[PDB]
Order: sequence, then C-alpha cells, then structure tokens
Amino acid sequence: TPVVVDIHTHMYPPSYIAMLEKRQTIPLVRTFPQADEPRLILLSSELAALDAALADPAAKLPGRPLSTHFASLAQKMHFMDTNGIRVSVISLANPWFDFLAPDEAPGIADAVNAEFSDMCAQHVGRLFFFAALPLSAPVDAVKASIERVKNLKYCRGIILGTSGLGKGLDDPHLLPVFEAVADAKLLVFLAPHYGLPNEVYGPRSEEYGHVLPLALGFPMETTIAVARMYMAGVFDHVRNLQMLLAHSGGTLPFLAGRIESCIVHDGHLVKTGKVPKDRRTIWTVLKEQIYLDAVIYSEVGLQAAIASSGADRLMFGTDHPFFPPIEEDVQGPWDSSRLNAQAVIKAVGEGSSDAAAVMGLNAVRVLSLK
Amino acid sequence: TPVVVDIHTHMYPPSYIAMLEKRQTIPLVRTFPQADEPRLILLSSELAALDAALADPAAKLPGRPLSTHFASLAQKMHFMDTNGIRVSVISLANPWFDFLAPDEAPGIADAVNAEFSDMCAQHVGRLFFFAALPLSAPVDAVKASIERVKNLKYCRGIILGTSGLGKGLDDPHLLPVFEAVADAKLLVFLAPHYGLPNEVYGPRSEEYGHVLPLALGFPMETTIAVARMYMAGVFDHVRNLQMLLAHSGGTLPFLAGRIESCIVHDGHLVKTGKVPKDRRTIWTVLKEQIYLDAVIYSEVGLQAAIASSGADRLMFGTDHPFFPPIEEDVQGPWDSSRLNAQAVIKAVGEGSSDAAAVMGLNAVRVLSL
Ligand SMILES: [Zn+2]
Ligand SMILES: [Zn+2]
Repeated sequence: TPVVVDIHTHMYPPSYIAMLEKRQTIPLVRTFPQADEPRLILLSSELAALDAALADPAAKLPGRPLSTHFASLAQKMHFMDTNGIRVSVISLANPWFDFLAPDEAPGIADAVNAEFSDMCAQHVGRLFFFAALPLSAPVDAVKASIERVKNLKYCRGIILGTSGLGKGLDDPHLLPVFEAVADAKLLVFLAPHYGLPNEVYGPRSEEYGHVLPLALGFPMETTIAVARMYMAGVFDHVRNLQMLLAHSGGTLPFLAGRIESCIVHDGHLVKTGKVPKDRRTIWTVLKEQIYLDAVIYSEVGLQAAIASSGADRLMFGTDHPFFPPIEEDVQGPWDSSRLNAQAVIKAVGEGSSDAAAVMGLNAVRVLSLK
Repeated sequence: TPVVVDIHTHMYPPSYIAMLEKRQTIPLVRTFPQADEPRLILLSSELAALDAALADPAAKLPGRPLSTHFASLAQKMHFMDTNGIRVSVISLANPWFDFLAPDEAPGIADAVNAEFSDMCAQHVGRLFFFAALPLSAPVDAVKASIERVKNLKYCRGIILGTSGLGKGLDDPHLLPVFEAVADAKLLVFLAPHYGLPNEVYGPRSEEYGHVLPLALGFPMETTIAVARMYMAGVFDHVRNLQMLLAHSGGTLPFLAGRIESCIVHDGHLVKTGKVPKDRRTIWTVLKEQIYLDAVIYSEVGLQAAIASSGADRLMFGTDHPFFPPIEEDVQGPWDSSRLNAQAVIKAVGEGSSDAAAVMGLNAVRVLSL
C-alpha cells in the first residue's frame, strides 16, 4: 500500500506572520516597499543590518525572505504534487512560540494551531499537523493547550524545540508536560533551532556560508537534547512517551555505542547507583520510544539509523522549504527531497517492503493517517 | 595470528610530568605524602581545593590521580599483554604543549619526544609513537621540530589538537605546518580536548558525571575541526596530507551526507563560485586523505565508518588509559578495549581479511611498522 508521506515539512501560517509583523523586537517581520516578500528577522545580529537597509536600502535586505514556500498552502500542495508526496504532516517552523510573553502565548498558540487544522481541512486525507505549544506560559496553561490541540481535527502530534520551558528537556518541570502529551497519544517531534554557540565554528565560519551551523549545529543540538533527556531518565519516567527525532536523531545512531560506554565507565554514576544492572540502555530506548526521520542525505547515515531503530521506525521527510535548489527552478522538483528518497532506495532497495514502510507506511501506521 | 596494533593509546612520560611539577599555574602536578600517586591539576576551579590539601593532610586530594596507567611504561606493556595487543603507537595525552610559553615550548617538546623514542627503544618492534609539536611557538620553530622528530627512531607521525596554533585548523598560518608534516611523510593524528562550551549541556550536567563532555563533546569537536579544515580547502592545498581521526571521525561518517547537501544548497558558496562542478567532495577526501580509528564501541558506528573510508582505512585503537573498568580488575582485560574488538568482529566477521586489516595490518602498512 505504498503511499509517500513527508513528516518533516514546515510552514509559517498567515496568523503567525501577522503576529510577527506587529512585533517591535526580535523575532519580527518587516514588509519593505522594494521587495515583494516580507522579511523574517530572528537573531539580533541582523537587526543592525535592518537599520542600514531602513536607511541606505543599498545595504542587503536582512534576514530570511518569507517566501511562498513558507507561507502558501497552494505552494505546499504544488511541492507535494511535483515531488511524488501524497501526504504531509506539516509543523510550525522555528522559532515557534518560544519567544512570546507568558500571558499572550496561549491565545496566540490557539489561533495558530486552529489555522493549521483549517489548512489541513482544505485537502482532506493529504494533510495532518504537529501542533506547537506555548512553552513560555505556566505549565498549567501548557497542559490546557495540549488537551485542546488533541481535539483539533488532523492534529497528530506536537512539535517541540530543545529549550523546553527554558532549561532544556531534562528540566523536571517538563515531566508532567511529557506525561500529558504521552497520555493524549500525541507523538513528539523534536526539532533543533538554537544550534551551538557560534564561537565553536571559529573566525572564518562566515566564509563557509551557513554550512557549519546547518550541517553540524542543528544535528548536534538534537543529540545533546535527547542525551540529556535520556540521562535524566525521562524515557523511564514516561514509558508511553514516543519521540520522533529530526535529521535521523542528529548524530545519535553514530554515538549511541560511545554514550553507553561512557555511562558504564563513569565513576560518579557507578558509585552513586546510577548504573544498575536492569537499566534500559539507549539502544533499548531507540527501539521502543524513538522514531527517526530519514532526513540524512546518504545511505551511510540511513543504514546506521535503521540498524539503531529498525526499518519500521524510520520515516521519510524533506525539511521543506529549507533547502530549495539554488540554480534549478524552485517550482520544479527539489533535489533536497530526491536525495533522501534515493538514500532510502540505496539502503533497502526500491519496491521493497522496507522502502514502502520508510517512505510512508510507518507514518500512516504510527500517526493513524486516514 | 596477524598483528594487533593499537594506534590510539596515551601516556604522560616522566619528563612531561617533571615539567608539570615545576609549573606554578594551570596545568600542574603536585605530590602528597598521604597519596601514592601525583595529582594532575588542570582547572582553575581546582586551585581552591589544592591549597586545602596543601595545608591539611586531612582535606581531599584535588585533581585526578596520575596512575601507572598514564605514567608507567611497564603498565602500558602489561595492558598490551593482557588485552592481546602486539604493537602500540603511543601518543602524548591532552593537553600536550598548547599551554606552554612560545620560547620554552620547543625545548620541552624536544625532550619529551626524545623520551618517547627512548621508551619505544626499550621494547623494539612493539612500540612506535606520534610526536607532539610546540604549536605555541613561531611556525619556523615548529617546522624545525618537525624535521627533528622525523629522524627520531620509532616516530611514525604527529599528534595534533584541534586548536592548532590557537585559531583552529582552518588558520592560514597553519598551512606551512601541514605542508611540512605531509612532505616528511608523517601521519597526522587529530585528537580532541577542548570539547564544547560547557553551557550547551545545561544546568544538570554534573548529575550525569562526565558522560556528556566525553560521549558528545569530544567527537563533536573533532567533527567541527575537520569540517572547518575541509571547507577551507586544506586537503586541496596539501594533497599529500594524510590525517587519522580520533573516535572514527567523531560524527563525520554520519554527517558527511548532510554536509554535502548543505554545501550544494548554500546560496553564498554557490554564488561565489566555491561549489564548482569539479570540487572534491567530502566523500572523496574520506577515501583519499582520511584514516579513521575504530574507537566507536558499536558495529553500527563502525559500519558507517567503513562505508565512509573503506575497511583498508580503519584502524583499531583503545584510547588507553582513559576508560578503565570501574569495578573489574584494572590489571585484567579492559571492557573499553574488548567492546571495540567485538565491534570489528560483528561488523566484518571474525577471521576475515577485513578483520585482520582493521585490527592491525592497515596500521602496519600505512605506518610502516
Ligand atoms: Zn526542519
Ligand atoms: Zn584518546
């Protein structure tokens, strides 16, 4: 029954953009008279560049262009139709709701999640979504939001950043949040955004474009976050919790053996009773509570992910619209999508049952996509 | 049986420890009557507890103990004999010479490298070494040290930290060093130490012991350093350069596909002609100028490493003495050694030519042992 499903695909809905347009501090959106597309500005390191362009428009247009590829539902359906994708499970892109004031957050989250549901209702059977949460609000407001989003048509989970409530995912205050999501049977899609402190990339990083933070920072951030969750015993505390990890777990399948070795050889952990004989290894968690997307661009990475979680726990994604072709027509097929489909083919064989599972059937089963 | 070679194994030699004992600032070594081992003090935070133990024989011993596992050649030979290792290619452990003053550095590097050669001479055919370089000194002094160490008996390469001269491996000033080492036919062993800024691990990190900095920090640092090297075109500028990467390239075999995709989809690089059609991909460099150690603890990671560089470019290592058994006899076989040996077996099969290659024959060929 080989239907193709994309579980890693993003949008900024109209209500989200309008919310950002009203903002007077980062992140925010400005509409310039020169260009046709609004400007999303996130990191303060480019607010200076805005002033330049707001004065000498000869200065480059700052930040990211809010293109049709981010904002347009019709564009999303076009991408799907021209890349052989039947179903998309869309999610709000970074920075989600993390920056909002505690009082305004639940209301804004409500309207945005409402719009995602309505967007999905436009193309019944082809669109589902992960909801984002007002994580800057009190935990009680977060729990009320979870009970709300689970009753929205076409909602199939939660997209979660690595900062959690502000102290990362090993924050003890997040445990009732994880419990609430797990009990509601919502899959948690963990996604990176904050990367690594730019200092790690050295004085020449600018010369390499965005290669270092995107290729290294994001997947390393994911690895660190899940490792922290694991070490804190989150997976043992909430046994029904299920995680989908962005970019094949970042680097987790490659480092899992090293993680295990470091645990069992850690003097502090062993001597304080933190390494009991019956402990659930990261390998066990990878097979029982973790799903991995297949956004890894090579059969090498993909094979490691499959060995770690199993072919029934890998899910095809594209990370649309983050990697458009630079020279080829953006309205034509995207090689950033094709690269991952090719990786799947090279790893498990075209037309195989494993291929059908990874390309969509795992997502249909796990997320009840009807 | 075919020779087992350990290419990833560390020591602090007597001359290195003696030098550290004379130091007044971090890093330094102090000995105590109430302790049978010298103390390695490496952090500014530890200086506080030092004066306490320096005052009271009652207070706690600061820093980490300099055990025989780090310091004794007999202990190294015992480890090899009880873990089935015929040949070790030993190297100075972090922090090497990175902290030394520019003028004092070349002299200290000379004495330490000389002692390494002499140690190897005590067990002919079983010991070779990677030399460490005085990288805090002017490049001319570094090149001089390079020409010195290549004529030392049993020297088979160079150990290099990720900081280089102090600005990472994509520092233009480091290009003459890479050229000098490559021209001298010395393999460069790249090893981590600086990890990642501790803040990335969050406020609970100490509860997890050293798991996060060791399991994540070290290999991620290696990945970042080599990625920077590659993006700067170092491998293209020095075509005869050969580098051995610690911990199976850190995470490189897993992220190589993502790196390539990010390069070809980078607007700034493509539109400035830095992505020409004839560019050597990271996959090509992984097969031509990179060797990977097999210190990866799982056949999952090892298979990814083998797929990336080939079975003829993987080399067994133990990272001795960094992961001793915590409960089991430290004088018996090390779990941290056998995990990697088992990983080789489960990946390529026991008794296979690939197993013999990874376990030592690659190192014999590449390092002329
Ligand atoms: Zn994404
Ligand atoms: Zn090491």
